[PDB]
Amino acid sequence: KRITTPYMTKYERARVLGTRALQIAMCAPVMVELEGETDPLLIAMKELKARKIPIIIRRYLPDGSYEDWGVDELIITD
Amino acid sequence: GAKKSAIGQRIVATLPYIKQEVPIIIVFRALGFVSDRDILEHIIYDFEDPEMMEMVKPSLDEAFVIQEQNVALNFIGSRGAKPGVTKEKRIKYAKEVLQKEMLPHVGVSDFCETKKAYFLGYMVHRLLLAALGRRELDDRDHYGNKR
Amino acid sequence: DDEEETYRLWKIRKTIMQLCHDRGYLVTQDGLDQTLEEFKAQFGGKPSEGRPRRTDLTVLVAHNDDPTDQMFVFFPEEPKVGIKTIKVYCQRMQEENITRALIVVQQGMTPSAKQSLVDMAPKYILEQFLQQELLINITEHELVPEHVVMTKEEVTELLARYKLRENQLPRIQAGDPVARYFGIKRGQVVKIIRPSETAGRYITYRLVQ
Amino acid sequence: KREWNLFYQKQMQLRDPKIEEFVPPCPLKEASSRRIPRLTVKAREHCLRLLEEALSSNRLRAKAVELEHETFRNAKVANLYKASVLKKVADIHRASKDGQP
Amino acid sequence: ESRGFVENSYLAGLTPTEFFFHAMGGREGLIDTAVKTAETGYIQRRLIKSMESVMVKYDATVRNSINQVVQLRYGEDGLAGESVEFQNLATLKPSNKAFEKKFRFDYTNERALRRTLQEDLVKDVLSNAHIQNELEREFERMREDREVLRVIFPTGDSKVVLPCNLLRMIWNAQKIFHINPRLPSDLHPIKVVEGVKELSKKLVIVNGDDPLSRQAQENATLLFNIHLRSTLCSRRMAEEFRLSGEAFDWLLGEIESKFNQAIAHPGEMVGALAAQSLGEPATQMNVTLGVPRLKELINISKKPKTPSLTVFLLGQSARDAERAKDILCRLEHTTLRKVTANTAIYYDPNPQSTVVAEDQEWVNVYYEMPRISPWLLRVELDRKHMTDRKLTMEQIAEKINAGFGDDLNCIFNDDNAEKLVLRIRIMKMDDDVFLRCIESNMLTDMTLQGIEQISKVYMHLPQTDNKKKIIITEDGEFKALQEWILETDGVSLMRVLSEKDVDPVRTTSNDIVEIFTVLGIEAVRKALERELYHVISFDGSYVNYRHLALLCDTMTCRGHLMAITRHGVNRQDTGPLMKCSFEETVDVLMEA
DNA sequence: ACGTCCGCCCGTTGTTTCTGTTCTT
DNA sequence: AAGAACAGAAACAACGGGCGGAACTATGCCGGACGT
RNA sequence: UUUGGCAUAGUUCC
Repeated sequence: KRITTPYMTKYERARVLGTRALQIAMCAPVMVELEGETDPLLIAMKELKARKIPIIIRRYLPDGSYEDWGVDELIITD
Repeated sequence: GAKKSAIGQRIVATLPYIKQEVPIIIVFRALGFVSDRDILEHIIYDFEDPEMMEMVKPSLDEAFVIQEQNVALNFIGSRGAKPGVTKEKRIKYAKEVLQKEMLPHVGVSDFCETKKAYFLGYMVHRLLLAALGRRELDDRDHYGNKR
Repeated sequence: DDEEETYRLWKIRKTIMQLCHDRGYLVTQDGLDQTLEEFKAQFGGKPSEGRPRRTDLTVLVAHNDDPTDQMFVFFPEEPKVGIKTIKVYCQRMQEENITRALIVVQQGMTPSAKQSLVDMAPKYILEQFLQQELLINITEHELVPEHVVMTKEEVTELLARYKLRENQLPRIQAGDPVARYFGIKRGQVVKIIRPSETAGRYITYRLVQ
Repeated sequence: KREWNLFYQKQMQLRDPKIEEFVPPCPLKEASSRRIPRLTVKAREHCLRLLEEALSSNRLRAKAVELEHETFRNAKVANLYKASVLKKVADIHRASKDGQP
Repeated sequence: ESRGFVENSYLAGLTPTEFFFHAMGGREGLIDTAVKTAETGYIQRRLIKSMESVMVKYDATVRNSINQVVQLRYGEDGLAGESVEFQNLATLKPSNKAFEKKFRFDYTNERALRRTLQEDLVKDVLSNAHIQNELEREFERMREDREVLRVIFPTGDSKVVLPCNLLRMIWNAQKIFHINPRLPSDLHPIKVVEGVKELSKKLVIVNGDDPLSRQAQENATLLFNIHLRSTLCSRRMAEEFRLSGEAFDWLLGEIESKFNQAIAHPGEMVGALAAQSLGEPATQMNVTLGVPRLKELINISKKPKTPSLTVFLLGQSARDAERAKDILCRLEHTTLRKVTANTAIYYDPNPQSTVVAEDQEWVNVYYEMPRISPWLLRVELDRKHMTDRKLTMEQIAEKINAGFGDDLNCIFNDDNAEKLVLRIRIMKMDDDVFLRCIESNMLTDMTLQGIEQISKVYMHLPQTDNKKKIIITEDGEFKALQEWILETDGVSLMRVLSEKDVDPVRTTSNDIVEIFTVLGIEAVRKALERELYHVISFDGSYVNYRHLALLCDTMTCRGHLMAITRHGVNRQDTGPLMKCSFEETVDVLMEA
């Protein structure tokens, strides 16, 4: 039973993109076939569009509990 | 309270180098004038002004006690920068203050009382005129009042 | 004047009737709605040297959930209510087996009397209301949104639903005018229902503490 | 300040002899009643005679007693009741000057 | 010309006196520019410190750093500020007959049916009965929503701010699907009703299924659902918009998408947003308005610079000027000095031979029918002021008797004579000094009429739609009425409310502490919001209501007024490190 | 050639004052 | 019918902290006397 | 390839 919103907020999107770009720039495997791209931010955005970013977001409720949402499961608004 | 409500307004003077305020009749007596007629000659120039006379009456009602130059000087000097342990030194300090630090521009010689009394009376008279609404209060921003 | 005194007594009585109706006690429609002439006829149109003498106007009424739980509305005849007057009222309550009572004061109560009212709180509950505070009903003012006192079953359900500890709710002082109007102790939770400009309605909650 | 009321009542205690008692009678209504503050039979008969003179000058003793008893019932103390009877005598005097019955 | 009216234009030039006067005029503008800046910056800093840690949690509630609830839904509806638009409700203002004609969907005339709806649909509408029952139930729901709207919005204001622009969405649908408005459509009004009902279920602000959660969601989306039903009414769809099946489906999809996009994202710093949004207008900002008023409202003082108390009258006093002036007299303080003409203290021991020849007859009449002191206190009352307030010498005498008891004597003339005379005699402790204290007290402490601390009371007809009484006629319209409203100086709210012939509902002041101590905390919140709205909107500017609501809730969250100062900031049970950075560092750290 | 002595606002806390209670005579 | 000790609440006076944001030049000054 | 500070005055921009 998960009650938090099913959309990915702007802050979650920004942090996911930054962390994934850093991970790629630190010489890590990608989950998409780059068609000529070289910028880690561009590759991270491509992965987010493809729903292949391997991150699970841990959302802390104010009462101490938490919920784990994968990037695949969250509707990507922007 | 009842006595303050009946008195209304009183006129006091803040002499320099003195601990707190002094009623004006005390200072006038300390200058050497005893009679209310003479003090009112120094203050109210035209005696056909009953409103001015009534305005100055509560100030004279503080003269019910003090009646002499020696005791007036004692009362003035009681509140010096360093209050004395004796009385002659306090009275000498009071005379020194009234001769040296009160209105230096009028004079500092020994016989300056006859003119210091007139100028202090003029200050009180102008205060009465201001209180009666007969002259406009000054403004500090007027450039004739600057140097 | 006699007319003004009758008017003040009538207004105080009407406000107390409204207060009892809000507190859940059983006050009938005719008692709630009395015209000035009806009150004049029923209990004297002449106060000074007349039938209404700030006595016989005391109200005894039973709560809608328990006829055994009843409340008094006493009218002291003294501008400054005293320790002996409070003792007399507590004696009357003890003999009639009544737990709660209201006391409308002409001008005020001495601090000794107020402390002697506070002391017997578990034994008896008595509240002081000034004569000026009841000429109007503060609840009817348009600035005051509707207040509802919540039962301890609903408080528990609310806390469980939002997963809140009672420290985490907004607060309302026990000396608040509306809190005194509703007679609320510390630890009870009131519900505020008010219209909204951006939603159309908004329900808040306040903890009396 | 509230100190005024203490000063004032002190000065009025210092303004003692005992207050004079009421004595019963008289043509006036309820004239044996001591209930009107500072009232006496002589003050009531003086007010009734004033009302009778005004009504007779405008023109009967029943109307004079009715005006006195109404005014003694409505006024706070007998000293104000007498002043209000003299006020009603002055109003009857304006009616007679206007020629009104 | 003497007092500085420049007759010339800048092209013609200014004569020397006008030049100097113009320089004097421009100096004030330069001074105000150089002065307002620091105060505006300080106000903004205080607001930011007050609301720096208020956030939107994943619970959707609004809580501060100590997880104390400020709002159960942000902005009381749960939406984000930058996604909402101005819209009109279009079912609040119309009268009963116009409302029924515009929203009823007459299915009986059948010629309008043949003209607007298609032939295969008109037969269905005229044959079915379940369709007709649903269409009547829709209008019933709309009428109930109309009554709810009229309760929420008195004074008849249609303009409102809501997230989805339904009319522009309908226009876009018409242009996208090439709808021709001159032809009958293929949209079934039952399909319209069912589509709206199903759509309203997908617009969820409060998630849950308990009665509490369902009530919360209904309250959170009431206004928008009312607007949605009013716009997508079946008769309006059939007459005005003339949509189609696919067009209606696309419209519903777009409404869902836009509503879901216009929801506040958890993690927003709404407290800092509100601080900036309310403090940035301050740099561009007979009562006080603007920066001083904002300073007073933020740091509440018990002595406002210009306290006021607007008073509304109940009945015929509101219309007729007679009782209006009567209430004006009742509500204005007046001692004996306001009406006295002159006074004097005499020495007259003889009751008969009186020094003053005027009182002779009536003083003799008083004394002829009966110790005392020989001194006198003779006062003279000004006729103009005596007759202006509708006062009476008997009233003055009885007030004196109440104030002093029977230890005084009082004899008074009447208005018949040109000279109105009052004579007072007493029935250490010497007489002259006692009589001067009696006169002084009796002239500055008498309180003949009025309410204490109420200095001056005005009386003028309103000229604004918020200070006027607006009712609903029997035909359902809004009609504006002009009734006399008072505006006093100095505040004493409880007595004015308790006064006879004074409206106890609409009477209000502008002293926040008074509103608190008289009416509670919720009333103080509402009044504080109204005062902030007035000061902000005096300049014609607009600030979103969410920020106002957030500031007011932050100030009045803990049950007592919390001024935004060091006192209020440190009154919070927060960590010492948040307080140390604000107006007290060493003291707070050492105390902790 | 170094080393010794000499201009405005308003929240706290104090001081002082003014009534109420209870016991005793 | 009177008197005293104690205690709760309040009016006035004195005290202390608080008062915009950035940025760029320049100029004066950082203790004094002494002789064994 | 290494780092003085305190005060006062003037000026720029809202």
